[PDB]
Amino acid sequence: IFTKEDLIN
Amino acid sequence: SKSEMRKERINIIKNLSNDITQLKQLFIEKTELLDKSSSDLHNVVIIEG
Repeated sequence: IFTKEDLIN
Repeated sequence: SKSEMRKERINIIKNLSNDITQLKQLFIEKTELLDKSSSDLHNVVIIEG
């Protein structure tokens, strides 16, 4: 599912 | 005797279940921590551009 490294990028 | 023998059976089975509980808790915990590091590893990748 959704990850925090998405938000990091 | 046999009443308290059965209670101490329950106690040693409880100790064994505590050992299994240690197994489950700590190993599933560190395994999911490995999975967190895996998503750090296998799911933070740069290839394309």
